[PDB]
Amino acid sequence: RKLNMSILINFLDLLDILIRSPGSIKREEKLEDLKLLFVHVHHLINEYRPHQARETLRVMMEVQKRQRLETAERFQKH
Amino acid sequence: EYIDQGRNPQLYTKECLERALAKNEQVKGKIDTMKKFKSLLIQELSKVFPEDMAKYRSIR
Amino acid sequence: GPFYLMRELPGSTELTGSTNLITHYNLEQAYNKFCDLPGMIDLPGSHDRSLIEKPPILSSGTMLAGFRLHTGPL
Repeated sequence: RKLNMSILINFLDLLDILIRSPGSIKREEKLEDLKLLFVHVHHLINEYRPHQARETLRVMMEVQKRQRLETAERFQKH
Repeated sequence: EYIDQGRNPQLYTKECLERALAKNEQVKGKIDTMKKFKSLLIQELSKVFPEDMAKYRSIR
Repeated sequence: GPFYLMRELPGSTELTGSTNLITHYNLEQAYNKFCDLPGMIDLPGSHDRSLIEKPPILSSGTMLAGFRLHTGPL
């Protein structure tokens, strides 16, 4: 939530820092800075996937028990 | 090569002045278009986060 | 509170391309004047190897000489 405002404000600050100083070197560090920010969002977002991956595992264990009971009861009925 | 044809340099200076003025006018046009685009995008999305716009206006 | 990696924007109006560069560079009156010299040259003389002179310019004993060469009057 904090990173989003910063990249956006920088985008807006990079828009007018060109006019405030065209020949200044800091514009390419801002792009790089922008690139660094891009490296960060993807890096931070990827944090969720391992936890997400773990959740997928539980249903497989869970669904079979939901399936095995049905087979046993059906067999008993037959 | 301008002297080779034979002509006073006043016309050449006039042409240089008019082409530099044309370049200045198109630069002014692109500057004012990006400025008004910035202004319209700022005022268009003033409601997304009032505190962010307040801080932006304060810092300027 | 503060956003990440805020910094100071440059001096409010330094030298840009949004100024009138000519009027700042004191060249206004020449333009306001300006906006053939062969003809200008022509007024002084008659009209205005002209093929040869250009080639010579592309790359880039007065008393004794007179005595040496004599030209028949008729």
